[PDB]
Amino acid sequence: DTHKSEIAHRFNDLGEKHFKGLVLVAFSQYLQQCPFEDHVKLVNEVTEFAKKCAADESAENCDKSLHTLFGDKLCTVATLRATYGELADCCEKQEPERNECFLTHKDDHPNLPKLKPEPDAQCAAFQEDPDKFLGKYLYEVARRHPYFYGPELLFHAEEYKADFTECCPADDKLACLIPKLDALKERILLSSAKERLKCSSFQNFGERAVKAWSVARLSQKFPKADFAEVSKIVTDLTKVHKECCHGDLLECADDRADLAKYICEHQDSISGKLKACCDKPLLQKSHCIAEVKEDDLPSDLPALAADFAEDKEICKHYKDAKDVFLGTFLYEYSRRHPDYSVSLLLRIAKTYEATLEKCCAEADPPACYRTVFDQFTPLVEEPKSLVKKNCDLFEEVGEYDFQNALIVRYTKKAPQVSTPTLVEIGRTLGKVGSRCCKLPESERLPCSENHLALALNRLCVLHEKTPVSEKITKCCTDSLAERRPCFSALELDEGYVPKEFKAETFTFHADICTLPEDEKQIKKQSALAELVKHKPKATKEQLKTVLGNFSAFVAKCCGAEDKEACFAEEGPKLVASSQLALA
Ligand SMILES: [Cu+2]
Ligand SMILES: [Cu+2]
Ligand SMILES: [Cu+2]
Ligand SMILES: [Cu+2]
Ligand SMILES: [Cu+2]
Ligand SMILES: [Cu+2]
Ligand code: NA
Ligand code: NA
Repeated sequence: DTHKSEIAHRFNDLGEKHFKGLVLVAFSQYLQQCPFEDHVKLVNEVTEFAKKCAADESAENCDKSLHTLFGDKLCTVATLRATYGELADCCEKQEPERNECFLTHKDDHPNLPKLKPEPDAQCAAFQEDPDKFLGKYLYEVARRHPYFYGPELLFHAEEYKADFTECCPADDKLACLIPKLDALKERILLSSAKERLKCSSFQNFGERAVKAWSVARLSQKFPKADFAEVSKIVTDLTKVHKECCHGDLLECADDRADLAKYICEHQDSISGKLKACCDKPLLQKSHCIAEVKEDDLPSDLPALAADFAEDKEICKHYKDAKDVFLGTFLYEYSRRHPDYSVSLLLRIAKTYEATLEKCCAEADPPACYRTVFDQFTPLVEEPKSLVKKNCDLFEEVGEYDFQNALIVRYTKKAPQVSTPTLVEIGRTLGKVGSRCCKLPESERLPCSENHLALALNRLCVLHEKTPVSEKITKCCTDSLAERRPCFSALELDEGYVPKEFKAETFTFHADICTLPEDEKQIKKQSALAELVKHKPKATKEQLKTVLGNFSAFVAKCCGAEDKEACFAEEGPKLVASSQLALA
């Protein structure tokens, strides 16, 4: 009665509310186009089956694996071949082939309506049926983010509830909601980006990469913990993210809860910053641990030169246990460098490995590997200069212009990429500056590079969907640690052919005057990308000037009596003269 029914076990432990939540998320992520009602009935059916099994675990089919049961359920969906031309071919297969097929078919750019707040109608729908309202939130977010961290989404759904709980009762109801919903959306976009990076590391580089990344990060966050505790947490967390990215949202949640329990049981040994996190409820606790502030450096951190540089038997220790020795190094170097980005630590660790590989084949390895730490100095200075440079730009020109700079920089790197994707990436990269440049200067490098990694991964995911550029492919697939430097190193692609001019691309009309500011920016930034594509060798200062002229023209005509006549008269001349400005 314990080995028998996995679905009963999961139902019992997780409980009905979370069980149904996670199954809704999983179904919304696998079948992103189906209507809400379809998914709700699937969820209810599955829950019913779980409760029957919980009664009699020896009943028929209660023995079957979670994947088999979820996959079967997905395969009983109305109009599958019509809605999803491919996922039905997946339904011909058994597990685990079927699940791999499903995962293959997930869509990272489903191209759905933007989630626009409607305070009146939303509060109404929230009041008449809260469960249906929060379920809809889960569904809408889950399908817009098919790799979103399942329990994390349940946590955000609870924050969404709290927003509507405090705001709907009175007043504008929109001046209460809109800023809170805007903050929630930014947290959603961030959270998705982090989880997608973890899943992408699994997909593209494997579990050893995910472990290394986790070792680095957790060592930084918990420098007091010893290598055994870090290793344990990393093994557990890796398994957690493996199951979540693999689709096992139930295993995902259950192992995530166990890990939080363990961490809070050993918080004294792990970190002083976990106190607050451990006093909170389940979901909130996991959240808090995931985002916990880094603990203060221990006063008894060991000197590393003696064991990792000066020791004469390093080649023996390395040849004996490559993985273990390298892991120890990474733990030790990371815990004492919260001022480094995770990817920087991974590069340093690769350099350490490469130095040992080289030195241990030569006559006198000792004298060779004695200056290993000194090989880290260039790797450190490069990103520090970049961050310093870009923050100097950000603080001079502000987000918009900084974004414009990045949109130019990346369009020259990859002019074959679609204007929407370039705009999206450029704007995300620009937001990095707003997030990181204001922080204490010690935190600017880690903040900047870690968020850059998220944005570049987003670009790499879109590029997997729609491959256009071999340079992007190489940078996206060669080395996870080297991705940001690889991208930074790209110059203008001179094999590119300037896109043939099309006046309507740069032609504006009065409609733009009604848009909110950000959608107006996006229109202008799209034009900018198109300018670069047409004139790849134009300097960023030329493009900045031309875009200024375009911006001024838009502002004038939007303020005009006959806005449309203003556009009709002015636009064509600006369009013609721009070409000449961009030679
Ligand atoms: Cu049993
Ligand atoms: Cu149990
Ligand atoms: Cu599995
Ligand atoms: Cu969170
Ligand atoms: Cu030794
Ligand atoms: Cu017009
Ligand atoms: Na790997
Ligand atoms: Na276009």
